[PDB]
Amino acid sequence: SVALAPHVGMGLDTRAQTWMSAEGAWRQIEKVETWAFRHPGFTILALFLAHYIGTSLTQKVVIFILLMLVTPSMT
Amino acid sequence: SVALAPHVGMGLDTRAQTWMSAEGAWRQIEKVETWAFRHPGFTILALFLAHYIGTSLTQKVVIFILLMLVTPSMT
Amino acid sequence: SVALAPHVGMGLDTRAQTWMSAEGAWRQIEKVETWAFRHPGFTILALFLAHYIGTSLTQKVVIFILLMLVTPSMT
Amino acid sequence: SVALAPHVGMGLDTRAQTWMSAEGAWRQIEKVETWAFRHPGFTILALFLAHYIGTSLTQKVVIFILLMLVTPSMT
Amino acid sequence: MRCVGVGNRDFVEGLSGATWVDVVLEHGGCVTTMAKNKPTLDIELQKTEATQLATLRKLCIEGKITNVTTDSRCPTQGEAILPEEQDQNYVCKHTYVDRGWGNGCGLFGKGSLVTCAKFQCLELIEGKVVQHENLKYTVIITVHTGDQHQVGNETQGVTAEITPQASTVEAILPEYGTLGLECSPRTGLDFNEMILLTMKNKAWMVHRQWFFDLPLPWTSGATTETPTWNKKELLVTFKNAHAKKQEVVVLGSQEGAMHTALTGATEIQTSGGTSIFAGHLKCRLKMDKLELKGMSYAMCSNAFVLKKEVSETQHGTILIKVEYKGEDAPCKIPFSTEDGQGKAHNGRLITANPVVTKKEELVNIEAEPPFGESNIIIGIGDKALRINWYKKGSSIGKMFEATARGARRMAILGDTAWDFGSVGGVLNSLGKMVHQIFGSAYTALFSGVSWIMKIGIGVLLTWIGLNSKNTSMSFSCIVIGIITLYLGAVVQA
Amino acid sequence: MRCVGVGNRDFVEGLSGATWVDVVLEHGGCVTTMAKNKPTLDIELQKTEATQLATLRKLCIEGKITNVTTDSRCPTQGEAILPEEQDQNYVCKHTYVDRGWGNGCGLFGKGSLVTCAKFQCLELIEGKVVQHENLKYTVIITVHTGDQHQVGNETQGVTAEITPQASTVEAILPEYGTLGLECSPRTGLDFNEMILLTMKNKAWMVHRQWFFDLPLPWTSGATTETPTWNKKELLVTFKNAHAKKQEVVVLGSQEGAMHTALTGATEIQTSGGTSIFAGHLKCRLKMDKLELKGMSYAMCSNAFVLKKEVSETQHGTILIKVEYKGEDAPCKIPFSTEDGQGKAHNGRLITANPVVTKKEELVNIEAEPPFGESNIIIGIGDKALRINWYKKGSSIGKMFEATARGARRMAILGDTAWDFGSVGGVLNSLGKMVHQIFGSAYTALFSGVSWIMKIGIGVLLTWIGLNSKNTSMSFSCIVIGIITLYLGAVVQA
Amino acid sequence: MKNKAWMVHRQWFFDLPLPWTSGATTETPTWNKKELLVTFKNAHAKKQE
Amino acid sequence: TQLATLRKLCIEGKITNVTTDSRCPTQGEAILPEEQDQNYVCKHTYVDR
Amino acid sequence: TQLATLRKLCIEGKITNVTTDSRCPTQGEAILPEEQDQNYVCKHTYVDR
Amino acid sequence: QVQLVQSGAEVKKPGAPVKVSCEASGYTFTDYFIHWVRQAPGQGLEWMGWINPISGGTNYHPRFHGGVTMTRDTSMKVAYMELKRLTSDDTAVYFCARGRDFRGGYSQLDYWGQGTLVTVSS
Ligand SMILES: *[C@@H]1O[C@H](CO)[C@@H](O[C@@H]2O[C@H](CO)[C@@H](O[C@@H]3O[C@H](CO)[C@@H](O)[C@H](O)[C@@H]3O)[C@H](O)[C@H]2NC(C)=O)[C@H](O)[C@H]1NC(C)=O
Ligand SMILES: *[C@@H]1O[C@H](CO)[C@@H](O[C@@H]2O[C@H](CO)[C@@H](O)[C@H](O)[C@H]2NC(C)=O)[C@H](O)[C@H]1NC(C)=O
Ligand SMILES: *[C@@H]1O[C@H](CO)[C@@H](O[C@@H]2O[C@H](CO)[C@@H](O)[C@H](O)[C@H]2NC(C)=O)[C@H](O)[C@H]1NC(C)=O
Ligand SMILES: *[C@@H]1O[C@H](CO)[C@@H](O[C@@H]2O[C@H](CO)[C@@H](O)[C@H](O)[C@H]2NC(C)=O)[C@H](O)[C@H]1NC(C)=O
Ligand SMILES: *[C@@H]1O[C@H](CO)[C@@H](O[C@@H]2O[C@H](CO)[C@@H](O)[C@H](O)[C@H]2NC(C)=O)[C@H](O)[C@H]1NC(C)=O
Repeated sequence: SVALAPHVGMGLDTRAQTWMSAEGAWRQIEKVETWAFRHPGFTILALFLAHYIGTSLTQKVVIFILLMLVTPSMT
Repeated sequence: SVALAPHVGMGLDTRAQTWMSAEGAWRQIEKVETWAFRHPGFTILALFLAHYIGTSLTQKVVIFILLMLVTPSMT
Repeated sequence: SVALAPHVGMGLDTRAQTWMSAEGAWRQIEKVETWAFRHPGFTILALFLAHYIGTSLTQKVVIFILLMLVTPSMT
Repeated sequence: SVALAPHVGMGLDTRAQTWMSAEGAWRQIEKVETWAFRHPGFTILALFLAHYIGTSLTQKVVIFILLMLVTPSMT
Repeated sequence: MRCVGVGNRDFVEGLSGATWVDVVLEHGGCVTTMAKNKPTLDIELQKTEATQLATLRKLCIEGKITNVTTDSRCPTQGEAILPEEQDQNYVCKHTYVDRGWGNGCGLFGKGSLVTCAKFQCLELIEGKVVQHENLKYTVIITVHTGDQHQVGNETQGVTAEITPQASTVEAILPEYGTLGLECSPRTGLDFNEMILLTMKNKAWMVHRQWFFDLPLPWTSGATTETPTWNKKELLVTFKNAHAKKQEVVVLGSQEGAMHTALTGATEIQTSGGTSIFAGHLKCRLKMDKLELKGMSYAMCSNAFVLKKEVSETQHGTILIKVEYKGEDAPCKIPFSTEDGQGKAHNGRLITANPVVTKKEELVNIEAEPPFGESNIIIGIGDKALRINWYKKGSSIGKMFEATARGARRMAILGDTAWDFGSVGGVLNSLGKMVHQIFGSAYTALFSGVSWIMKIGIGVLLTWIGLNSKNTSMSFSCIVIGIITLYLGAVVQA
Repeated sequence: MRCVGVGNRDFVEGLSGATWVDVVLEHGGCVTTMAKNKPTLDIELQKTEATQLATLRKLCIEGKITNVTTDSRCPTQGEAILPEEQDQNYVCKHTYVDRGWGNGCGLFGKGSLVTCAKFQCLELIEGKVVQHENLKYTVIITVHTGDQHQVGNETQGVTAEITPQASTVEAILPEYGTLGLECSPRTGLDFNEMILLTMKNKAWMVHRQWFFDLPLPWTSGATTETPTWNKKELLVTFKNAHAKKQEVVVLGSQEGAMHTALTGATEIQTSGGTSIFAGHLKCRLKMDKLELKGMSYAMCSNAFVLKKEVSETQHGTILIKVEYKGEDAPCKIPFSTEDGQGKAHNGRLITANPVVTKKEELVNIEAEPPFGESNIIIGIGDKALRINWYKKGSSIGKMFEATARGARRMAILGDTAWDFGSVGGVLNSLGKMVHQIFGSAYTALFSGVSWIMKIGIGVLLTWIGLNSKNTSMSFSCIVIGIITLYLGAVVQA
Repeated sequence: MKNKAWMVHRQWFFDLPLPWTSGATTETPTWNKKELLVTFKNAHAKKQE
Repeated sequence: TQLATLRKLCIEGKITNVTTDSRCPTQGEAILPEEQDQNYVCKHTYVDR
Repeated sequence: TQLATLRKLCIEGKITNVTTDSRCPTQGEAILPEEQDQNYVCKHTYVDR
Repeated sequence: QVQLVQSGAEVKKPGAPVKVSCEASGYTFTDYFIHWVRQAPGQGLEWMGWINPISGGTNYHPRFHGGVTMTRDTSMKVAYMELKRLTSDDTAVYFCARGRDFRGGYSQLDYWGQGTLVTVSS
């Protein structure tokens, strides 16, 4: 839909506050947190996938974080 | 917003077509493709990040795909 | 009496709701948090004191947390 | 309440004696002593915790003092 | 059914060899006790109704400073003395002030002065002890007969009064016999170690030592005129203004600070008697001479019709309200259950004997269906009213909920939580004794630890138990740490 | 418009040569130019308005649907056709449904089905690009004369119109000479790649390529009576139900979803003719012809009186409000800043020539005091009014504040910020060039990255740098990660 | 919605960023979390609209 | 047959009676008497004075 | 001199009216007409029925 | 209707305690004070103490503290008062007044009693 492609990250940055800067700064984080806390089961699956693909701890953490962020956002 | 949390992946699945099944099945993929083709520069950055974190090719591909999916969707 | 010694530690307890349980549960932690926010330099001082006395991370962490809990409360 | 956050330590010292200096100088110490006297067993518990967390004698005594100070004031 | 859907009821089933089961009766929640051939009956403690309170001492929360009189002696001389120092109605303080020629003294130097202020204290707190000799208890017992408008009816019951004098009683239920209550109020609660402090219209139960350790002036309670106070300087502040003079200022009303200092104490009633709530006691229910309502009643031969939508309580027990459409009034209801086209009869029946008393008054039955889908039949033939219920849940989930409830009971109650459903077993008694020893040793250690400090101590203790090589104490430390995490997460009810 | 206390005033001092300074003017905040022997000026870009707008594309947000039709074919017979598919007004999709003897078809199976319905948009959004040479930059230039009423007064100043047709404009200041503005209206915000849509009485400035990527049905924007909506399938939704018939309904008003999708897009005024706020301009100030008012006056021989307490601006600058009680109305205000314990003239005026114009009139004198305690004298002789002030902070504090302010200025402005206050310079130009190259390279990489995703990538880059054995690669990754974290923490102003 | 109903899983309708009510058929409702609709723009940090 | 309304979110919104109170920088937080009114929705911001 | 009072603080209080209204499970929250008033303080709590 | 009625006029010799009473009815006794004001014959009015019948706390005037005692006896809604050792000087009429609990109502008195006049002579 239209809301799925916000006008963020574009090259037009000025002094004045953008439209819904304060509200739109944390909406993605809030929705990710709500989905994660409403589907706690997927946390262990993400941990499992990260652990059997990340050879080092840094790779494990990167893959786990990316899986945690992508799945609610693809919802 | 409201549209950022679609009613998908829930446990209520029946025979009848859901509301906007055909339209809503591919909206995320379409928006990811549009963002990727409108910001081709980020592709090489994602490749760079995947290559300096993925020891094996499978880890490289997983990290690259996850970075490609997450960044437009967090937009 | 003075609020410094509330009747929270006595062994007597029951099924019924205690007087001002909802507030008194988190009153002390709220005071500690607001004191910490008001005076952030003592965080640095406690970090230094814990780092120069705690050989192990357990020792340093316990000293830091105890020292950050005493000063707002012993004031 | 408001009595738990006294106006102590704020940089407004003057030559004139402050309000309730004599009492408020020692109210905290009196509270700690009366709690440590009405609940002797916590002295044993704090000695155990300090012994099993304090490698050196100075660390042991610091942990023991901090434990016997935080708990009366966290009541 | 005075207790159905009370949110804290917990079933007790099974008796001992002498057909007795003991139970602890907490104020919040009741005990519905059922047996093989005895009528299931709701037992809930109501009030403790203490009387003849003696007042020990009277803390006083706001004072009044009157008759500020002072005396200053010249420096290099004895400390100033006022006749009001010896008077017990006055509060005085000694201080040193600077005296020169402008102040009247011949030689310069710090001089001593005193300011004796007559302490009169307006509003006070009365701390009252209750003696076990005059402690009371009211217990309402309800054999939940199949009866119209009885579900969750607090007004219906057969009260039984159990005081330390003649603790053992016998409650005469109107039709099902006489229940016996051989109980001990001595171990119900520590009323010897408690002070009832009455501030204005309210009051509370507080620990005796905590009340005696309060920073507030106190006077022995003898109902005498012009009482003599002690420790008055707790509401009087003397301020030395640049060591030239001092003045006397009363602090003010300690009511708000006293309400904040009472957090964690359980509130009480004062109007219309003491009537302490939030108590608990232990009863031994002697069901020897109880009888069911006409076990020999002829079985009902006509169909039953529903009159209210069947609703499942919090604990999963169905409530069926039926009206009998027959002409043979006194009859026992035929009740049976099925599961998946198999008469498993795994569904129990809490209401022991569903008899229709009058055939005009609709009768309601409480039943416990199986965890699967089950069809409940309340008739004999094909006219039988058939109720199918699907009870969502799992037996493992039921076991976990029961374990959590038992742990919560073992947190509210200490060593005496092992007698809730006890039938005087051997294993249960040994468990009670070992828990008594361990709980005494534990609460001796953690007496006074707060809600958050308990959690912190527990997590520290489990971290210590995880890093100790001596497993003999590593296991012990981890167990104690987990117990303390639970207690910290449960305390402050 | 003589802003003091705006908190973004951005002092600019100095002149390269031939008496001109290059400055960048932004909507939020001013610039304060104070050269030697020139009047000080508090210049800013007041508003930019587009005189005439050309509508380029008009999406629609609401939609009404009428004239639903439907044609079906038997399974093998192929695709169904309505004569109205070729009509651009109607929107429709082919679906497969099951047909049989109950549906009138002679052959069982799944048959094609198409249902075409009319479409018109009740409300529309009307994106309308701005021609880059019909702009009008309105720079308001105060004189900072020290009047009584202009301390923060936003309605006093000199207005100069800056357009690409006539960029260089000499704004004639009253009694202060003619300031020379050589501006660059063509390099501000790149309005060519912006579309400036209007919604309904609420317009916004949107980047060009995003308004072309909105999943809403557009039009040509040709102000035609009957529009031809393209990609109408985005609004109307075709539900095949149970694969037996197809029903079409409108998806509803996209106003809230579009409002959400506009987050991060700077708003804009659309009342009357459009007026673009939130813009920046690069006017270069040529102060050849700026004279002072009172260079020909004498010095005041009488005392001064404070009429309003002195206060400190967010930038450490004090403001002084004095009234001159003397007969020689045209005069000069002697002003010496005596330091603490020493008569060192360490504080400097920000009002070029503090001048009293009338006996009755008050005058506002602005002056930057030293970082320590510092007295300030406003008069001549021993009866001179002496203002005492204690500016707090250290010179390291000002250095850190200026560094952070410049970093922010570079964040919003980019390469153009190198030209802010840039008096000529050859090293400065090289820095601007290298920053241009690196900024283009960075903007290519990090375009379209979120508030949090930028911080995440910055943290990842920093971690990669810390663990990179290659010293050059490690240093590069750490340096780029730190600035990426900064940009992520400052983005979306 | 309005003449178009849907079947939604319970815990999602409780997680919609829209201001709710008790649903008590009251004449004057009390909207909770009204900040989700109205947006507060501080403009140039000089006034709030 | 019969439906019980449990919660009612809202989708459109009209706004009226805009108010505003301000304080000097050091004087602290500004208060409108209408914050305690559940009908009104509002947020605190910091502006330059 | 010329002190400007600000931020009055209540060290005491009084309650006067107290009204209660409760509803059934799965019937939503139980609102009151006095909830919108700016002089009433009140809190939501769940009760077993 | 709410009103306060006294015990009735009393006479006693010097050095004899007297117990002046004040009846209260018609309202919630525990929610208001009894301010027990005094007035000498042809002299200015003089307040001398109030009690809080919800708790029994007594706020005597500094002059009269110890010389007088006041009891609430909330069972019968009767605010008694006693004089420890009545002297010849303390001849007056003792009104009992109703006041509010809070600070604004400390010094406002409505529904006074008629006043028990106590004459002291040998
Ligand atoms: C504490 O201070 C109070 C005053 O704040 C003292 O009250 C005083 O009490 C005496 C008692 O004899 C009063 O003296 C009488 O004065 C009347 C005035 O008409 C006179 O007619 C009598 O013959 C007698 O002399 C005195 O006026 C009164 N002070 C007042 C009302 O301001 C109180 O005695 C003090 N407490 C002590 C000393 O223990
Ligand atoms: C589309 O539908 C409208 C109405 O739904 C049709 O309008 C009809 O127009 C004729 C004359 O033009 C009237 O006699 C009818 O009464 C109208 N129908 C109504 C009012 O229901 C219209 O013909 C349909 N087709 C097109 C191509 O517009
Ligand atoms: C800003 O400047 C204007 C014009 O200089 C001021 O308006 C003047 O106000 C004074 C008294 O307030 C009047 O005597 C003048 O006649 C006004 N001149 C006009 C209206 O042209 C204004 O007061 C200043 N301050 C503000 C806050 O606007
Ligand atoms: C909110 O705004 C409305 C209108 O914007 C105000 O309504 C006014 O009401 C009074 C009498 O109630 C009329 O005399 C006015 O003419 C109305 N104003 C108009 C129509 O603009 C209302 O008072 C404001 N405040 C509240 C609390 O509703
Ligand atoms: C709150 O309680 C007060 C009294 O406690 C109520 O006041 C009533 O006011 C009416 C006239 O407005 C009188 O006729 C009644 O006699 C008063 N009540 C009493 C007990 O005296 C008031 O109505 C209550 N409600 C509100 C919203 O204030």
